[PDB]
Amino acid sequence: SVEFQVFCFTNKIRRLTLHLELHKKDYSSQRGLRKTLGKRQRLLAYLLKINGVRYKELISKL
Amino acid sequence: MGKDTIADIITCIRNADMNRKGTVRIVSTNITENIVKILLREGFIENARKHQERNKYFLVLTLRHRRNKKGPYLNTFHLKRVSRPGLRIYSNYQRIPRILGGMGIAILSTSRGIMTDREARLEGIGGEILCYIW
Amino acid sequence: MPTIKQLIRNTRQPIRNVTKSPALRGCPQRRGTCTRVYTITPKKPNSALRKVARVRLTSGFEITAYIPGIGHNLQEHSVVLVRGGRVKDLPGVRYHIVRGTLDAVGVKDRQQGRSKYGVKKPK
Amino acid sequence: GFGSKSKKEKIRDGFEENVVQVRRVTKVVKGGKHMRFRAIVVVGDKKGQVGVGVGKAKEVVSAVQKAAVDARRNIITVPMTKYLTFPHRNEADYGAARVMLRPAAPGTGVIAGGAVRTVLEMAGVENALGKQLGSNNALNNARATIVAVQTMRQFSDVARDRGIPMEELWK
RNA sequence: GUUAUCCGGAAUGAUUGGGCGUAAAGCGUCUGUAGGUGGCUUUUUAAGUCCGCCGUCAAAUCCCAGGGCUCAACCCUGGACAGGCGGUGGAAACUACCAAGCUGGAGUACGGUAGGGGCAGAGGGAAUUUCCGGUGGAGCGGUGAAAUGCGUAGAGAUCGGAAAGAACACCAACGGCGAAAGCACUCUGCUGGGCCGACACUGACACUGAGAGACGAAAGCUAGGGGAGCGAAUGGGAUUAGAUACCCCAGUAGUCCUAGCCGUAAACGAUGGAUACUAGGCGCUGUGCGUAUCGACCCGUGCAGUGUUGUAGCUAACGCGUUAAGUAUCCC
Repeated sequence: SVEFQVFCFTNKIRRLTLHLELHKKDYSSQRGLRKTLGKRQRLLAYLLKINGVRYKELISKL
Repeated sequence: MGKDTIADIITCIRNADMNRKGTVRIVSTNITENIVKILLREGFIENARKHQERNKYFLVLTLRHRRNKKGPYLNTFHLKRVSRPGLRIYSNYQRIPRILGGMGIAILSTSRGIMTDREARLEGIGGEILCYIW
Repeated sequence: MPTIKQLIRNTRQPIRNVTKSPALRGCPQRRGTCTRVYTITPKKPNSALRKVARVRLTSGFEITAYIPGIGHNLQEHSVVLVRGGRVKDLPGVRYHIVRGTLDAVGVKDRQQGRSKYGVKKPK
Repeated sequence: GFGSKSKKEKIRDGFEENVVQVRRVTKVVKGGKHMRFRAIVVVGDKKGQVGVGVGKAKEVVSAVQKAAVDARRNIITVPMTKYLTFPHRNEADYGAARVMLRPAAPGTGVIAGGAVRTVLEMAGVENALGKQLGSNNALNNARATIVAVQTMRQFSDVARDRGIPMEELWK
């Protein structure tokens, strides 16, 4: 299941970001946010590598 | 399952018999099957057996020995790769080498199949030299 | 240095055979003008009074050149012909002076190996 | 203590001897600084039978012959099939001296560095060419050739080992 | 003969052909773009690859074979392998491509699980110093030995009362976690990461990473707090020929915190990362299965991580050795 990985990582970045911006100095979870961004980004380049229209739907969903 | 499936088998051969263990377990892809098919019939090894463990067909390969010595195999096997991934080598039917005069063989990928120097020198075809053993 | 991309950028290159004579810079031996004909000492293990002529060259450099042989005629403002070759004992002397050539006479009374010192045959 | 060692020296027509270097190696003591002689002797008949040996003693000649008695218990035979040359090329390092040996045409006298050439001109091979890659040493050099010509196989024993009956050989 | 220039030797710029623990050399560690390399099966095109044929790469040179100068040098006649590029006809194993599946690589979902992972908030008690009281009266403190200091204005010692900042004894282990730096008084909150199982899911989504970005002990600096101890500089005493020093007594910046900058360390495992394979013994940590009881044990084990001796192999040696400095592949 791929779109649950992208969507799940998106909610991960939402909850972790609204953690981090009202907190502002945790330099440990910064790596977690950046590993999630990079991991999701290699997924988006993967599904963009496979398809057009379907990845256009992944952009249009979020 | 690393980068190479041929340094897979080959490095399992060198690491197999440099510790004198006369038994190899490797994956059985098409080109591994072809190499052990053109390698059991050339007297280097003894037997190759396919089987399965979790329905994954593998090759166990029995190496040669001799009798109770300081080391039970006298002639060290000396396997070597040539056409590395990222540096492909290619030869005509001129460059194709007689390894040590012929005591080694150079298994290589013709358009026919994969041959040895005997079976690609008579053909006159040439191709990508996988590796030569001696 | 992999075959891929650390080396089809470049390995590096060695510089040259570095010139063992920075003057003479065309080719082998070059006309000189004597400026000083002083005498200096070698490093610590040796002990001598080696007699060098600091010489201006026609190239554009000025350089202290050694004077071989025993006798020497070389006064102030004479003309010599320097050649390459490092005298080890003297710091700074890089060059020799040819003997028997222009305005630098051959050595006095030498009968072993004369072509290095510019002395014609006796007998 | 019978005397003069005439019968006991074994006149050495069977093994001809040469040094290849005699370096004076020295140790210091409380009294001072005293030296012994390390000689390296390569023994061998021209039949194909050589071996190195080191020795050291305060005399020169006892170090040479002492290295010889160490050497003439250390012999391999040279696999040299053809008209006094080599079956195939070989390379084998020992320590930090690497030696590439290469067979030659019969119109080629042995060309190698002094230690390698010494153990081959005593080995009775006539047609080889061996470059030395690595050390300036003489002992590990020569002993590296000895290891580089132990591991060398003819065509008859490779034909015997592989099981292939016979072809692919001009002679 | 000397000199100069060039190549060799020189594997001393390394594709053939080197290295990076300690010899010169692994970025401090990590994320990731470009780019490089990449699992298995089946099918398609042939760009690479290979084979045939054809065109051309002037002549001279070099190579072979003849011939001519009395030979040679040199001249001449004929021939051609390489190898380059192009046209064209074939092959499909490998790289690439087209399409379709696959799961062990990688993830996710789920259930557990361990932790000084991080940050924030609360709370804690020894100890030290200072102050305030009661006592008592001559030294206390310090040293190799002394002295400066403090002390009759009552020191130190002892008991009580406050206040202050900073650090957190035993537990502490050749232990756990983090990418490294680092992280230990306890509790709470938010939150990272790891490990293990079932097929529960997708189907190669992988590795590395130029430039880039982040973090990055300590000392340092800007701004504001705070300041007990310790303590560069400084000052005094001592030792000393001399002492700007080691010793001692005071002692400022600093040490701590807020917000930044700085971006270096023996940032060390003196060892970049990743995958696959190659004896064992003795351990520790986390989980999983079976035995044993039915419950804690306890034995073997499946893995992951951490350590100590050690076979093979490598190494100049010392040593390293499944967490390689082994065998190979990739990337910087």
